[PDB]
Amino acid sequence: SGFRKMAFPSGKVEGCMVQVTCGTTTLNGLWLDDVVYCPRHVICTSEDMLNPNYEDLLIRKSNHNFLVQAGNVQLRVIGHSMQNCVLKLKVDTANPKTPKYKFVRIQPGQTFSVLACYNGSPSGVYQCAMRPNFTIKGSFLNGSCGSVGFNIDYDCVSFCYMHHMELPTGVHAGTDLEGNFYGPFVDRQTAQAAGTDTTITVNVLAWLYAAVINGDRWFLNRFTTTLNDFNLVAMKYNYEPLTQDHVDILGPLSAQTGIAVLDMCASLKELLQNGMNGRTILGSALLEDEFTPFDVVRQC
Amino acid sequence: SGFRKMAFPSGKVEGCMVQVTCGTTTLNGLWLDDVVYCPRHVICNPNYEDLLIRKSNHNFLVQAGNVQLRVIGHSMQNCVLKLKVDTANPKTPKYKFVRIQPGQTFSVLACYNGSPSGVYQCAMRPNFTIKGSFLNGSCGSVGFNIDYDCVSFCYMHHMELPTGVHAGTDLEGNFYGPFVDRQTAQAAGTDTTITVNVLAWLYAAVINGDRWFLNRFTTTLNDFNLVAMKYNYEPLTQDHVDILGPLSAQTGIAVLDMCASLKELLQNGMNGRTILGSALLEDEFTPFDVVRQCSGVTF
Ligand SMILES: CO[C@@]1(C(=O)Nc2cncc3ccc(NS(C)(=O)=O)cc23)CCOc2ccc(Cl)cc21
Ligand SMILES: CO[C@@]1(C(=O)Nc2cncc3ccc(NS(C)(=O)=O)cc23)CCOc2ccc(Cl)cc21
Ligand SMILES: [Cl-]
Ligand SMILES: [Cl-]
Repeated sequence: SGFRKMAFPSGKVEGCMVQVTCGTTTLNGLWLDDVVYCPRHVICTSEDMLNPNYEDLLIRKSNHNFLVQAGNVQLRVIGHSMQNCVLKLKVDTANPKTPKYKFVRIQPGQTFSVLACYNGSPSGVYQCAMRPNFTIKGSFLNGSCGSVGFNIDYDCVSFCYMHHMELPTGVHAGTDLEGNFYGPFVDRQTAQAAGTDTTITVNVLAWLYAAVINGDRWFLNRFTTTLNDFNLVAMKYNYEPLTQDHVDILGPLSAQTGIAVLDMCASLKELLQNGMNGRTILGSALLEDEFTPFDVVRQC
Repeated sequence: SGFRKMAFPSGKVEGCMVQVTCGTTTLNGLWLDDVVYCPRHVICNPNYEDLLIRKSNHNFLVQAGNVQLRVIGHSMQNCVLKLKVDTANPKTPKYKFVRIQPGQTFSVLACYNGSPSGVYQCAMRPNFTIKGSFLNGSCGSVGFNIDYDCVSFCYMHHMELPTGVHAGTDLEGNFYGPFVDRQTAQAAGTDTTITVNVLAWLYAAVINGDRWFLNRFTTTLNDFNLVAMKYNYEPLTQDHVDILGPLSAQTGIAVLDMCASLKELLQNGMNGRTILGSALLEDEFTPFDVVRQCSGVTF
């Protein structure tokens, strides 16, 4: 029993964290086999950030301009290339601690663990979700760039995020491990802002099914709803549209609890209308949207 | 910016998790040097000295990854079983066994069959239970803090209470709380809110730019404790006020000035507003957790 925001064990990722320095800029890198992956803005100064020409800044660099430190050991850079917004530094030593891994690009609503690091040293691990507006509500101070997001299934680490920047509202933006940003963001200090964020509906429903599995049914009602009527109501509360794919994905949780997806939708409609009336659901006074259907099945 | 419930990196502890099987019971063990520590109920009104004397070393099967460790000795220390093995753990980190106080926080590496599945942050409640996330097979999972390169082990999971909360021991086998390792009618006592932690979380909210709850008022320690007692909040001591000193100096909000803000939140609610994305007052971040997360301390 119990339901917590749970992160994956971070050990396999801790053994990949290195410090990357170029000039006066120091950030984190991910060392897998003989390559160190890091944000390409490590080659920029503060002035360069307004309109940097990364190809022009990179051509002026040689291998020995990049200092890579793994623990108390200096790695030698023997090659470098840029792939989108990621810099790939070829080193002379393969990481003996390289886990079994994949690079995966995730969709909004998906969750992952973040290993926050400073100077190539891990400081903490937390769980979060890719928001519908493609930002993440993380906890990152200056120097955390290059910290990574991941999931672990079986013995395989799936890297899905690399941290690049903090937006003016305090939220964070980054890329997949191929250096493609999530969202309409650029690694430029131009006027950028997070779009209006919405609640991840399929995740709130999964969390309501987790509450039922743990013995809480106070919020259920005798009503049902059509998918279209549910969406017309939910959009009025800034909730993401619920698609047929979402209904299909909730199938297993519906079968385990005996409550139809559209009946759980009717319960959500009523919670949005009434609030909690001094009550909590799984120890929370707000409707939680950072647990996916997959996370609920895994933890419960 | 940002404030998350953050756990310590679990790598140093992952390298110590093993599977312990005795008869039909399988749980988790902690392998440090040549000893495996696990709950003594793995041998199970039990008489543990009588149940243990009937066991031989080969009755305990210890699995570290895909390798069987051979048990060469066994002894009991309070509610923990210590299994001497032939191989010292080459991944043994620098460590200490520490007993924590209610209100203190720690990371839990939840394990099943000696395999870590997740890491989360929690606090030892004033009633000595922990609000964890544990299923059958999680016994022997451990709680810890990391300071510098040293792992301080503070908790080992033993059981779940009827309200869904959890009970366990320190690594010397002494239970936290009035609990026993037997199937008997046991219940969590009435819990209270950890006041010093709620104040630390209010200082974290101010540091991150949330100030709507601040007011022009201050209070005295005695008046605040009369209010705290009414709302099932733990008494705030002079030690708590001293511990909040650094956060008070950084934000310019005196501890009894923040107590006056907390009194207003307790008497009037939040009025549709939130603090760090929460509609409840959070008490599972200590003053040290707030300082550590708002400064980026590494391990
Ligand atoms: C070079 O990193 C930038 C950045 O967003 N860094 C950060 C990432 N995470 C957390 C942070 C917390 C605080 C902070 N403060 S400050 C005064 O801006 O240095 C910066 C952070 C600095 C600001 O401009 C940009 C513009 C684009 C890009 Cl892709 C990166 C950055
Ligand atoms: C032997 O383990 C006991 C136990 O509390 N285990 C658990 C620990 N954590 C999480 C759990 C979640 C669910 C669960 N379900 S069950 C198997 O139907 O009891 C048990 C859990 C269950 C029997 O009563 C006792 C009596 C004393 C002791 Cl110290 C332990 C236990
Ligand atoms: Cl995805
Ligand atoms: Cl409140």
